[PDB]
Amino acid sequence: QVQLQQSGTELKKPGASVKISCKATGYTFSSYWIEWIKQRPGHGLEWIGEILPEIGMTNYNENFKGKATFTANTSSNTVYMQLSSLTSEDSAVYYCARPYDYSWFAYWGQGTLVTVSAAKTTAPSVYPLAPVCGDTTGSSVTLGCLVKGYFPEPVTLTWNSGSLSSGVHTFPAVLQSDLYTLSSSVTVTSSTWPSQSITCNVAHPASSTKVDKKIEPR
Amino acid sequence: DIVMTQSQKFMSTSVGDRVSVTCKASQNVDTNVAWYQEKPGQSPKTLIYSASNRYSGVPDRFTGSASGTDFTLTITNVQSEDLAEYFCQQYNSYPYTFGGGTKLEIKRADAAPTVSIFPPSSEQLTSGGASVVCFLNNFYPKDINVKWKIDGSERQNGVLNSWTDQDSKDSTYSMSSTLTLTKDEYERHNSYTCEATHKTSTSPIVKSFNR
Amino acid sequence: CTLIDALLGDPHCDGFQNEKWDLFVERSKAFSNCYPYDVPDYASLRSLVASSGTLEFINEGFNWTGVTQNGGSSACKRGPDSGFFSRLNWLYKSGSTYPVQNVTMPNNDNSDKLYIWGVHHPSTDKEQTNLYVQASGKVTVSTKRSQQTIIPNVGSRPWVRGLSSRISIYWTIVKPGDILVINSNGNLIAPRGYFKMRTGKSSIMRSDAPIGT
Amino acid sequence: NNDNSDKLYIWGVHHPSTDKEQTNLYVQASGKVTVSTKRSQQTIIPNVGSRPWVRGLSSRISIYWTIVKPGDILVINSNGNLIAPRGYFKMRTGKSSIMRSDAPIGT
Ligand SMILES: *[C@@H]1O[C@H](CO)[C@@H](O[C@@H]2O[C@H](CO)[C@@H](O[C@@H]3O[C@H](CO[C@H]4O[C@H](CO)[C@@H](O)[C@H](O)[C@@H]4O)[C@@H](O)[C@H](O[C@H]4O[C@H](CO)[C@@H](O)[C@H](O)[C@@H]4O)[C@@H]3O)[C@H](O)[C@H]2NC(C)=O)[C@H](O)[C@H]1NC(C)=O
Ligand SMILES: *[C@@H]1O[C@H](CO)[C@@H](O[C@@H]2O[C@H](CO)[C@@H](O[C@@H]3O[C@H](CO[C@H]4O[C@H](CO)[C@@H](O)[C@H](O)[C@@H]4O)[C@@H](O)[C@H](O[C@H]4O[C@H](CO)[C@@H](O)[C@H](O)[C@@H]4O)[C@@H]3O)[C@H](O)[C@H]2NC(C)=O)[C@H](O)[C@H]1NC(C)=O
Ligand SMILES: *[C@@H]1O[C@H](CO)[C@@H](O[C@@H]2O[C@H](CO)[C@@H](O)[C@H](O)[C@H]2NC(C)=O)[C@H](O)[C@H]1NC(C)=O
Ligand SMILES: *[C@@H]1O[C@H](CO)[C@@H](O)[C@H](O)[C@H]1NC(C)=O
Repeated sequence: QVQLQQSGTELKKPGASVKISCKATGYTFSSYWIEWIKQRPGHGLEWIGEILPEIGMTNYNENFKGKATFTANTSSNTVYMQLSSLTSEDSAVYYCARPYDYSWFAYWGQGTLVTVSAAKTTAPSVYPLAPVCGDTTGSSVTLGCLVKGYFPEPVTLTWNSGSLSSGVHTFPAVLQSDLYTLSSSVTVTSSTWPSQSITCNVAHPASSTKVDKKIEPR
Repeated sequence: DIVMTQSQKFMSTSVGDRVSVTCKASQNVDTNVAWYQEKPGQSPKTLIYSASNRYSGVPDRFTGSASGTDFTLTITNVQSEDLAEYFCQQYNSYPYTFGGGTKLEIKRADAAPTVSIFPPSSEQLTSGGASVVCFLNNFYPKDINVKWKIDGSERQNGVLNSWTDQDSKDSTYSMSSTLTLTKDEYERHNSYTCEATHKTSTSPIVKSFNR
Repeated sequence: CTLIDALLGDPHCDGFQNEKWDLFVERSKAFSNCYPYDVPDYASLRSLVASSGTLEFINEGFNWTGVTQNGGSSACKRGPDSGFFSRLNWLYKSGSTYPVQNVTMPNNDNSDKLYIWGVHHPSTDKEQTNLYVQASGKVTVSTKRSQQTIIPNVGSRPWVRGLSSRISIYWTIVKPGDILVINSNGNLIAPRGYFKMRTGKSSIMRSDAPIGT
Repeated sequence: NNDNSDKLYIWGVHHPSTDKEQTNLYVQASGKVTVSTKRSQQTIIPNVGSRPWVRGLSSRISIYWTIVKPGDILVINSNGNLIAPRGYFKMRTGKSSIMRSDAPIGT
């Protein structure tokens, strides 16, 4: 099945440069353009340009000339985009996409987040929130997870490694004093807790941190 | 450049009902226009091409149309999984341009904000801070108010509020309110409370705990 | 540099732009660093340019419509980045279309114009469509009394400097009072202007003999 | 060509008499043959149509050649109508030539 695998999240100081990769699998690599799209949180979707891999022909949006450079490795079936002279304006999510054949877009990548600031990487503190000292106020019980004081985005938070999905509410991160904070709640049946094991899994790759916190009763 | 104008930043509809998003090219794109659906946190997915054509695997609910420079994405029988942002693209000529995006929003029956309060954990107090967390879950409409009370006294200092995209299953907003303080200050008082005033009850829904 | 590469504008030859000679000396060590190509009747192009004795190039804007210009490749690298023959303009699709291309260049001047143009032969049909939309391209370059129609042909050729595809080079001479007309539904490698033609004592020789004062 | 000398390849393209004949043989309605080396190429398009009856056939074969120097490579590309080479003829230089004569040879 056709798959476009992009590279990991990136954090970069202003004025530096970054190379994002898009690895194409499941179709003949040379038979299709590769497209690059930028997404900033208030600007929607901007088209960066395209590159046709075999002959390395690059076509850029007039607005990105000099900012962005595409290249292709035909042996590794990979297309690279390089962004230079980075500013905060270039902080966004970057997608690579493959046309159905020559024009409109069919397949997209999972996205690469690029953040630009002079700031230092800070690992989050992860805290269990077990319900208040007391007894069941009903048929279910709600537990939670606090992920505090980190930078940059993103962090990724699951419960029981994904075995709990429904009834999980993860809240968008709020930024306060140049540090991000998010929390998550998971509601389960009075049966399933404390009697079974509830754990929240927080990962923050830019910090090289991964933790699991079981919620213990108070 | 060609501008693709989606004038609706937000659309309101109800499940099972019909909804239309408009996109207007600023000069002739012919019929080459595609519609993509971006759900929260996922990558864009392809809905329509040639302005009228259903991409494979796409439900029959979604239909594109075009008249002149006017393009319309119509969903009939809106489901709850249809909560997302909708982009249109002219692939007619370079540079490829996109529409602003239209976020589809749902209206459902009023629902009560299930409330839960949480006291500071141990690891955090050993760290020197303390954060009282209050979850207000699965309510509607979005408009809500949460008030923090310490020993029965209102407190606005140090509150942090986060609202979520409208839920894709039950179509209800939820929000997390964290209340942060210093360790010594949290030990300086006893009662901690949060009150949620909403449309669903004439009087506040009060959850609270004591040391 | 060989004279033809200097003519076309292969990057490592760009020193030869607008050069003149009585005798052009081609060395055995010469080599081509750009998109792999061929010239039907290479000998004649080589002869007539050698005889004209000048590479002087005069630019002209052609009114091209709804196509991307200045296509390039990694096979022909100008500097760090991708490139192409300096005197040729590689036209391809804009978005979902490659509009048929119909353009005129009158010769109102006092002398003859030498136009160098080309046709692109892609390796695969995919490559054809990715570039030109239409599956079958075509190029007709003509004047009042003469014409050339080249049909590009998709297929594979020996790997050269990265590509299994090719460019075929052609020339058209336009006398004063005549008119150039270029017609393409794609695959056209377009001229950027003309080379001035002169008559005189100029010529070309193959030798490894050192030049000396 | 990894050898010490030049290779002479003789190949051909088949021109059928009717479209039926084209399809009966090659499937595709329009064939094509591209024979090439590093610095040169030939693309022949076969053409369906009738020609004078000769030895039973209104169809024809067109013969072409390609010479491949040592270090070069031959590449043959066809979607059909190709009359393919079986190998190469060795090329030599020397005093050889050809004459048209009805004169008897004698000792
Ligand atoms: C129709 O059929 C032809 C013939 O099979 C195909 O053309 C071949 O395409 C392949 C794939 O790219 C070519 O393979 C490449 O060859 C390059 C040329 O180097 C040659 O020269 C040196 C010196 O003599 C030799 O040592 C070497 O073996 C070659 O003879 C190599 O440089 C390439 O290597 C690069 O990539 C490989 C990974 O693939 C890396 O391991 C290397 O490090 C290096 O970076 C590569 O091997 C091959 O040359 C082509 N053959 C010819 C003669 O044209 C067409 O692809 C096919 N058409 C289709 C689309 O079906
Ligand atoms: C497009 O148009 C052309 C022209 O009409 C058609 O081509 C003709 O095809 C027919 C049918 O096969 C050919 O007819 C055959 O001619 C053979 C050639 O012999 C010639 O030479 C001798 C000596 O000069 C003459 O006496 C004789 O008349 C011929 O001129 C004959 O040998 C064939 O005869 C054999 O078959 C017949 C039965 O059909 C027997 O009676 C005989 O014994 C013998 O076994 C036959 O007559 C004709 O030659 C073609 N014309 C030419 C010049 O090409 C195409 O068919 C047509 N295309 C289509 C498909 O529409
Ligand atoms: C293109 O990708 C290929 C494959 O990943 C790279 O070739 C590799 O090079 C490294 C050392 O430079 C080796 O460790 C690998 O084993 C090589 N792979 C093989 C067998 O070819 C190549 O370096 C890449 N080139 C670019 C564009 O950076
Ligand atoms: C270029 O060609 C177009 C299409 O034929 C024509 O409309 C236009 O007038 C031309 N533009 C200029 C500036 O010559």
